[PDB]
Amino acid sequence: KETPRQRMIGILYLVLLGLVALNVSDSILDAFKNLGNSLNTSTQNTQAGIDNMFLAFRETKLKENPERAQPILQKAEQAQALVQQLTSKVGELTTLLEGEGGGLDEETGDVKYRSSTDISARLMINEGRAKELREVITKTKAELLTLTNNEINLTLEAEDPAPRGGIKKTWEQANFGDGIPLTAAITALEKINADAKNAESAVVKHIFGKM
Amino acid sequence: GKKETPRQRMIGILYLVLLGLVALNVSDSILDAFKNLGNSLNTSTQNTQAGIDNMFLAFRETKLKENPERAQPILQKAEQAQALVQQLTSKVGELTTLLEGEGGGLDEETGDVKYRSSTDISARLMINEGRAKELREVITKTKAELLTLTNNEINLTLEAEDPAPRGGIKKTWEQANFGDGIPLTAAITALEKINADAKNAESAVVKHIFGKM
Amino acid sequence: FGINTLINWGATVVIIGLMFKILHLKGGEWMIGVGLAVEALLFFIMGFMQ
Amino acid sequence: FGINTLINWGATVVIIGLMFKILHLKGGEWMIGVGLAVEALLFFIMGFMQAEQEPDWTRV
Amino acid sequence: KFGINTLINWGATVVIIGLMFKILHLKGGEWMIGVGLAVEALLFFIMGFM
Amino acid sequence: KFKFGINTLINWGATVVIIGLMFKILHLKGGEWMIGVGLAVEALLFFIMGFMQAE
Amino acid sequence: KFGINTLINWGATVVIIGLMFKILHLKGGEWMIGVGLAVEALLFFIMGFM
Repeated sequence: KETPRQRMIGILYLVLLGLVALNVSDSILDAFKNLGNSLNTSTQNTQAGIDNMFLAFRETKLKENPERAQPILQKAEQAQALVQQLTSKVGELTTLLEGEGGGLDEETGDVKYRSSTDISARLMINEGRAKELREVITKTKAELLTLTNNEINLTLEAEDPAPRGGIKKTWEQANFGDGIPLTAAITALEKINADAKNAESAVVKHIFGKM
Repeated sequence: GKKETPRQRMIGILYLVLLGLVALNVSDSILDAFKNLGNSLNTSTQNTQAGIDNMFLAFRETKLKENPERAQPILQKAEQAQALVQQLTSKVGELTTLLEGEGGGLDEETGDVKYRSSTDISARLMINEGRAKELREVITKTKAELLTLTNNEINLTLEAEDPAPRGGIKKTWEQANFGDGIPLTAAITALEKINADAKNAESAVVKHIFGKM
Repeated sequence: FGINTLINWGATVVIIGLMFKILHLKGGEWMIGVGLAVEALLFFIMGFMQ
Repeated sequence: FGINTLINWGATVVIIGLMFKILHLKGGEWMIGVGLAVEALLFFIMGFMQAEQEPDWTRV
Repeated sequence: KFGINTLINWGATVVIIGLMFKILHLKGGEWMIGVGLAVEALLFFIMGFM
Repeated sequence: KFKFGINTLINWGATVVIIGLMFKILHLKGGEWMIGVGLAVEALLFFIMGFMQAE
Repeated sequence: KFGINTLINWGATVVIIGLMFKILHLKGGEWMIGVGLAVEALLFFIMGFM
């Protein structure tokens, strides 16, 4: 015989387990992978837009007053190169993290070990690759702002998140740190690439709009 | 005192543990990642829309002037492609504002809504009330009508298909995007992702149509 | 077939509904509701006992 | 009534909270907290009720 | 012994391992919860005939 | 006829943990503090009874 | 001596520590809830033999 509390417990523990099981989903990681794919496609579109801007400027007002356009074109190309430095750095990091991913899983759609929570923290926090990436982000944002100093680049920013629960986090510990799955880290690198391309588009548009 | 069998004793222990896991919710860093991805998607989508506007302006100012007879139907078809996706874009906007409104106000400490880690707002505002199925029907219809408008390329970005069955279960698109275990910020980011996919598909279709002539 | 039988059978419906919901089957969201409402009603009734 | 009534109506409240949580009903966000408050109360009450001395049969 | 109590304990083992798999985002998490819940529901039905 | 032991203290530690859980779910202020304190105390009390006999 | 109650209580302390690290999002929270849940599952399996 059991007390009423024991019947309550012995019936509700399975309901609670069902609630807990329902409340945790692999769809978080599927969402991270799909967001990465969408960010990559939109970045391709943004790069196409930048190329169209360059072609437009190249035979709309460059052919008329080159003595005025050559400095503008040179500044735009310099901004392109500055952003490309960060773009290549992020590409190297993405290949590094995907190589240690563990081989693409065709059943899921992305890399195996996509939910490891430790590969990214072992390759970006332990060896400090994330700190170097953050320094590159900050340096390229500052150098982009130097060419304009007028428009504001609300994309390129390695700012630390506002503290919560008394504790404080750094940008590298927030984007690639502990608890971040490998798929989330690859998505974060793709986000940094998209932010760099958006900033490049903004600065190129402003520079070409100066004349 | 009172004696309880080991069976009941560790049912009690496991019951207390399972009560704790009810308070388990997604880590703050992951929700920050979702919010940041949504912001980046929004900005890239604005860049895509600007690119589409630039394509329209270039076509209607450069290639239309010299042969307006051969170009006017092409531009009308392109505009029709631009109107099919506005049906999806405006549908996603209303769902976005619906999820923000049930969000619970823009918390100032972070950059997003309160109850951003709910996992039960979008699971009842989109599945229980069947808004995700309507959205998926609109996505499929606009994908088909963009394809049947050209049928000369792939719009693989804009496709609301179920995830492949892994582990012996078959998750639906609505359930994998807005359902159980999906925080509110993840669902708002999913709507932002759908909007980005729609703009990307519209950009591809418009570019292809203008590339006909 | 006392009140205890309905305490167990009402749990069977809840657990089968949980099975259907977890396995992403078709009609499991209704069995959870019905079984849990029956369970709440039976626990309410059983409070009126010695 | 008694103390068993409290346990069973706490079971009813917790069941209703769990049902609103699982089916994503409108109030399920805080009714789970109400059920958690009730369950804390029953843990407290059972902590008292478990302290009752069973009649020792060392006198046999 | 391997009586009726063995099933209600091994069902708990199976459903708990399924919960562990689902929390860790391992593959067969949902399917093991399903089988454990099936066993537990079938035992709840049987114990109603007591 | 009431004697308090280690089990009563376990149930009260559980009460503290569950109040912490309610505070975390309802987004009240001091939620994680009670969760952590009560869970640590509950773990310690469960560890202690390993070194005990029940008749 | 160290009977089956000792195993239950130490599995309880292990799973509770794992739960504390999982809920509060501490350093190794993710795998400790796995080890903690595996010990409870193992105990449930074990006394299925009694």
